[PDB]
Amino acid sequence: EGVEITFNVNDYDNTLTVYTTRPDTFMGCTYLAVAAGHPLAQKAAENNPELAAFIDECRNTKVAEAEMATMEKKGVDTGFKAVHPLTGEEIPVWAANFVLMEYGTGAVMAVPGHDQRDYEFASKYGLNIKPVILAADGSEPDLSQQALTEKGVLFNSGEFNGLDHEAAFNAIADKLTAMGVGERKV
Repeated sequence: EGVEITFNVNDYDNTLTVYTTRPDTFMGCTYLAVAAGHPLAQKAAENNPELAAFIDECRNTKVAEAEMATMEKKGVDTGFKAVHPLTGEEIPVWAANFVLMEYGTGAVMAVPGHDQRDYEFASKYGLNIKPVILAADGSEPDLSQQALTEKGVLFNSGEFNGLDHEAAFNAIADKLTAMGVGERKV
């Protein structure tokens, strides 16, 4: 089971939609990443020559999902800001080479504290790494070297603090659904 989540973007006529099987980590989302070929990336390329160059480079490189663990991850800040719907804070939207258009929306929500691929991209570009899952012994996670991917009790997640994995999964999915910006997928 998973959740589709929709974000509004400042100064942009459309929304961004993301799919996640880890909605329990949602309060740790610190940026969004879109494919080189995403409409928002092309829109931003109009007033950004670095992005234009990045997009052309990605055009040549066909990256396969399964070969990505091995590939050099690359991205460019689009300068667009998405609003995190539960937090109300602006987060940057990056174009990245590892996000594809073929399967899915061409946009991902990044949680570098709790997703290893996200951790590596955020470390490389100096993006925020925000912890929202406690280590299994109940301590703050050690994020100094890598992401903590184990399901656990939430902290630093406002109203969802103290909830275990299944409770948090459901509570955040329900919150987003009631707000009209989330949809559970079978």
